[PDB]
Parts: sequence; structure tokens; C-alpha cells
Amino acid sequence: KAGSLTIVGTGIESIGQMTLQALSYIEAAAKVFYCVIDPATEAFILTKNKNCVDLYQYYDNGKSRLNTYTQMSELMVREVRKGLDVVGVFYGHPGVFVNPSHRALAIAKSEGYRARMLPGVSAEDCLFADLCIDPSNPGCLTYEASDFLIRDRPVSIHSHLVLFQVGCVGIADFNFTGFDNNKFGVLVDRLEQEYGAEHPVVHYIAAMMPHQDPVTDKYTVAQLREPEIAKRVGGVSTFYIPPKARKASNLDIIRRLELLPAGQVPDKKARIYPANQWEPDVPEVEPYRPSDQAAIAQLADHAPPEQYQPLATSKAMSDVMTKLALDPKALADYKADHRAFAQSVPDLTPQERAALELGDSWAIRCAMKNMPSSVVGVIGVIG
Amino acid sequence: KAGSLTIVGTGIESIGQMTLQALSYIEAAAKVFYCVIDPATEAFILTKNKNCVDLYQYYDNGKSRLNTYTQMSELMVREVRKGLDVVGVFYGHPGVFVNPSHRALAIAKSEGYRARMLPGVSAEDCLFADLCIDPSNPGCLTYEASDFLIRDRPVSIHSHLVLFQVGCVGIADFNFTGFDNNKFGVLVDRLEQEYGAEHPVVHYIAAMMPHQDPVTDKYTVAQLREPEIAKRVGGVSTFYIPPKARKASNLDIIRRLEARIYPANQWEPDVPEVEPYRPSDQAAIAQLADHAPPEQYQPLATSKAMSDVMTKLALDPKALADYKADHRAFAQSVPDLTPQERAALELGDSWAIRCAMKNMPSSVIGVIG
Ligand SMILES: Nc1ncnc2c1ncn2[C@@H]1O[C@H](CSCC[C@H](N)C(=O)O)[C@@H](O)[C@H]1O
Ligand SMILES: Nc1ncnc2c1ncn2[C@@H]1O[C@H](CSCC[C@H](N)C(=O)O)[C@@H](O)[C@H]1O
Repeated sequence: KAGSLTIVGTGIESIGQMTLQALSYIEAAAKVFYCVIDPATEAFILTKNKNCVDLYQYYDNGKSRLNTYTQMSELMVREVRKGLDVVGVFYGHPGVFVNPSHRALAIAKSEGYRARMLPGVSAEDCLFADLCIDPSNPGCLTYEASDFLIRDRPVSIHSHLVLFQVGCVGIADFNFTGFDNNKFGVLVDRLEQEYGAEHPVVHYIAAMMPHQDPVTDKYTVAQLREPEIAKRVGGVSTFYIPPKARKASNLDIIRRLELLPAGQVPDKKARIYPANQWEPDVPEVEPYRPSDQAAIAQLADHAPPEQYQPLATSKAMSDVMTKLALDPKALADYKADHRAFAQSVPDLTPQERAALELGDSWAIRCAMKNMPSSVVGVIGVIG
Repeated sequence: KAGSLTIVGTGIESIGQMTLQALSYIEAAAKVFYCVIDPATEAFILTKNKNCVDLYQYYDNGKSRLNTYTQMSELMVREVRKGLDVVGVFYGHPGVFVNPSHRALAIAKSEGYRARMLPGVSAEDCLFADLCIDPSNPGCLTYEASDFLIRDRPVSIHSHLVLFQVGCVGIADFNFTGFDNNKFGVLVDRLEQEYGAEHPVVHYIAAMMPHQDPVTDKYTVAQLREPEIAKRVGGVSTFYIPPKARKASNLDIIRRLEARIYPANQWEPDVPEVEPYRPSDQAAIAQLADHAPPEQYQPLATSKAMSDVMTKLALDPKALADYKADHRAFAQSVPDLTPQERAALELGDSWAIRCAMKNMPSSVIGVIG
């Protein structure tokens, strides 16, 4: 069947946080539907495709968001049924707290059209970067604020907590001026029950324009009841709640994992630098210790290991691999006939020519780097 | 004070998943430090800046990663101390399950230099897109697999669970050939204990090359004890465990405040099919017949010169620096803006620039969730 739907994101900050593939698919699209919240990004989109319709006009005062979301999705699928290659655009990540994207893709799939979502940079990604925290340490809980209340979602006082849509608690509608967030007190009551009146809450707004600074204002739970503070929390506000304390290691698991043998007890409180700047009364960890200093001393005599594989490729091969990532029409051709496409690319080496015809990951990477005398695998664990 | 450190990401799929701002900062850098795991992306970066060093060479067989990570961070901050503007590059999101970026920035921050991280597209972002799930519904738990076991982190059977680094449970070092993931069974035991033997677990590997398909294989917890299946789990493997059931509403809270949504989670066990066009949907679709923009709706109405300059600030890191360094001189230096546009750039306030670019009727909200 002719016709496809691809949904892409623009990221949070104006223009700069759009990915290269999102841009290339927008330019190649036959018609574009977008929902963005900054004018420079909107104007930028209109420079890349002449046949765009702004989905934001389907919100309205006192109109259920469900009705808006249903309308948005059908407009996209209508152009798919006419056999056209359609691109939908939502700011941030288009599948993160976005109802209409999943709806439209699922309909297109069930009806038999090609359908794919390309990921983007979400508001939580911005949060990790600007607050300088990692979801790995000590885990991350992510909830919708109203759902968090209505279905009593468990807190974990030892992990990160991220809450979206704190500016429209219990509110199912839209209003152009703003929300009367008069049920905000119900969230605050729950956070006090779970965390205590003096536990920190960080009010986070990622910068939308390139020259702006983010807001990273630290409050207590109790401070959130004061009227002048509550009204600063709006439609682009997210909360970050840091852990209350550190969870103890399970002795039986350390033994089963063989990190310690039969009779040994782990070094409690061994903390990895750096410490969470937001956790209350978290102590200072020293960036340089004897163990750190000895690792640094080896930097003097360090040379590349034997089995380290430096990149060794060609202009033709780099160019074609770049082209596949940035040229959707070239990618479709290669996927149509791996061999035929590879035969038309000039100046590849024989090993390059065989790797491209196969297209397998193992063959091409061996083709593009130098092999130390010893099939080659993939390991990127920096966490 | 002179010297800065900017850390950026490349996303997961080669090249295409890099952000525009990541590219411009790489090109502008005095020195570039990169850590990527695909060859096309490495080659692409090396064309865009001519002073790069590959950090990957500080791993080694049998070497603790903590030693490598301290080395990676020290290499960068030493050049910052010389007063240089340096950018570090890590694949995916440069702050998601990556240790040395925070360390290097924290050292730089302690010594008084400007230090910033630019976000990228993580493997979890790819998971949501390829598995067609939304973190909003019904919430999402994300853990490091070894931490999950050692600290006995709580599960929630009604929310999404995502586990990173399942291919090296309990392994603190590195090897070029591969991990012998022989403690994987302790993790499988925990999953059986929490969800039961027949609950689904989807093994996910996002495509790294643009022509590749993702791995999206659905297995029961019990099949993960077969040898031939366990060896499939490697250094780029992530697990998604879907919810077992739907949690009841709090009857107290619903009234204190003033049936499933299509579509259903395809991966949940024993969850019924939903109708996409219920009658309430069809009435909203009926509203298609005659619709116009609302009265307070603000259509975009800007100029080429204005759109161009705001774009330049997003795509030219030095121009941004010049603007931030001196609002007054830059705004007046730009030709062809109207009187309210140049004044709006001199101000820099969010409200002013927006008024200059949008038609306001006679008189920031983006909730699609
Ligand atoms: N600039 C910003 N800074 C912090 N949070 C933001 C934000 N913009 C939107 N959000 C959050 O996202 C919610 C809207 S739902 C849209 C989210 C978007 N798809 C994304 O990828 O992030 C808001 O209620 C708010 O909680
Ligand atoms: N292609 C892929 N598909 C699924 N998970 C992946 C992946 N590549 C890396 N990962 C996950 O990331 C871990 C490495 S730690 C690096 C994570 C990276 N910074 C990011 O933003 O995603 C791996 O153990 C694996 O769980």
C-alpha cells in the first residue's frame, strides 16, 4: 500500500535541539502537521516545508483535550489514506506525554500502512543535563502528576522522582490564558505525607530560547502552599524530587554476585563522585583520592592497547554512510536492493564493496577500522 | 575567567540522531574529546573538527572502569585548566548511564569555569519510539540492572519497568571480546520472584545503523534460563517489563478532584482490544465540517530578518556568546529588523520577542499529555 506516516520531534530549546533525521524527513514530506510552542521553531519549520498546517488551532477554551487529540490524529491519517507520505511534528520527544502520536501510528499500522516514530529530546532529558543528575544513580520514577494522585502510584524515597504536568492538576480542558490550578493543594498534601514538610522540591523550567537560563529554584514542600509561589508553576513546569536517604546493600545478593566472599562486609557509604547537589545534607565527596591519583599516574606512560582498533576507512565509504543517515531517498534505495545500490557507489575498496552489499553490522565495521592480530563485537558500557 | 567545558551527545542511530546544537559546538571547539561506539559516527565527527582524541583507548582488558572514567575526565579538565574551550562527546544522551561526564563537569564547576551539558537522544527514548509505549501511561521505572539487585530496588507491577546494562550484571571491568555474563541467573531469579515465570520480558536493541531493524523479542521470564537465549544478551541490550494489571482509582481523590484510552499496550499480558472510533471520537471528528481558529489563537507573523537572526543564535555558538556578552551592541548590529524587533532583541526578555513574532488579538501552554 502507498502512503506512510512518520512522527518526529523538535526537542525543547528553539531549533538547536532538533535532530538531523527529523529535519530531513520534514523536508522530504509531502505534507506536514506540527504542534510546537515556540515561534522561532515554527518559523524554522515553515522554512523547510511549504505545506504545513498548525495543529495548535484545535485547542480551545473549555474544550476537552481528548477531543483535540482525536481531531489531530485523524487529520494526519486522512492524508495517509490518500497515499501520501505524511510527517507529524510534536515538540520535544513526540511519544513522551503525547496522546495523538500513538493513536495515529496504531491506526496506520492496523490498516496496513507503513508507520514509524523517530525519537527526540524530551523535557526529562533537559532535566538530567541541567540539574546534573543521572537516572542510574539511584534510579528514576517518572509519573503524570494527576495520574500519580488518582491511582496512588508508589513513591520510592530512595530514588529520583520526576513529575510532569504539575500545572494542571485534575484539569481535563484547555484555556488560552492559562490554568486556574486550584487543585494544586492535593499534590502538595501528598508530597508532604510521603516526604515531609521540609523536604526539597526543585521547580524546573528548561530554557526555550537559546539565550535564556533555566529555572532551578529549590523550595520546601511547605513553601509550595504560599499563593505567590504556587502561581509561578505553569504549563511548562516540571518537579524534581531528590531521594530522602541512601538504601542499604543486600548482603545475600553481594555474595550471590561474588563481589565479596563468604565472610566479608561491604564498605558502607562508599560514594561515587560527584554527589547529588540537590539531595539535602549530602556530604562532600573529594574528587581526588589515592585510588583516583594512581589511575591518573598511568596517564603518563599510557599508550593505546593492543586490541584497540583505530578507525581506518575511505572517503567513498564515509561519504556513503553519511548519505544513508541524512538522505531518506538514498536509504530507501539501499533497503530496496543492497547489492545494486552498492554497485553504483564509486571508489569503494573490495572489502568495502562486499561489506556494503551484505549490509551486516559485523562486516562493515571490520571494513572501516584496522584489525589487530587476534568477527568483532560491540561494547559501550560507560555507566 | 577563561576556560570552558561543554559535553554533548550523538544519539543512538549513526549521525541522524545527533542534534543540530551538538554539531555546531563540535565544529566550534578548540579541542574535541569523543566516546562513540559506531564507526560512521566517529568518521563523521572527525570531518567536522580537526583536533580530536578518541577516549575509547583508555579501556583495557581487566581494567576497572572507574579508573578509566577518572582518566577520561582528567584528560578533558587538564585542557580546561589551560584556559581552552573544549567539548566532550558521548553517544546517546551524554548524561544517561555515563559516569565521567558528571565528574568532569563537577571538577570544572568547582574550579570556577563555565560548564554545561547539552542533552541528547537516549536508548530509553528509542525504546518508547520502537516499542510504541508512553511513559505517561502508566508510569515508568528506570534502573541500572546491578543496582536494581544490590539495593533491592522496589518494582511496581502496574507501571513500565526499564532495565539498562543487563548484559554485564556484577561486572566491574572491561574486555574487547565480550562479557562472560554468568551471573545473569540471579537477575532472572529476581524477575521470576517479582512477576512470575510466565510474565513477558521484551529484549530490546535499538538499530545503530540506519538500515538496521531493532531487536524487539518477547520472552517469558522462564525462557531466560535457557543457555542459547541468555547468550543473546550483550553490551547494547536493554529489558522492558510491561505491567501485569491496571490499578484501581482512588475513590477519595477522584471526588476531591473535580474505559481504556486507545491504543492498548500491545505487550501487556491479557489486555483486550480497544475500539479506536468510539461514538465520542466520531462526534469530535464530526466537528471537522466547520472549524476556524479560535479568537485568542495567535498565528505566527514574523519577518525573514527576525526569523534568520533567532535561528543564527541557535546555530552559531559564538554569536550566542556575543549576544550574551553584550545584548546592546549585538541587537543594534543586526540589519533590517523593524522598530519593535530590534528593541525586542536588545531586551532579550521572553515576552517581548514573542510579541514581535506572533499576531496578538485584542485582549506558554503546551499540554498534549
Ligand atoms: N520547557 C520545559 N521545561 C520543563 N518541563 C517542560 C517544559 N516544557 C514542557 N514540559 C513538561 O511537559 C509537559 C507537557 S506534555 C509534552 C512533553 C513533551 N512531549 C516532551 O518531550 O517533553 C508539561 O506539563 C511540563 O511538565
Ligand atoms: N542500541 C541499544 N539498544 C538498547 N539499549 C542500548 C543500546 N545501546 C546502549 N544501550 C544501553 O545503554 C547501556 C550503556 S551505558 C550508555 C547509555 C547511553 N549514554 C544512552 O543514552 O543510552 C547499555 O548497557 C544498554 O543497556
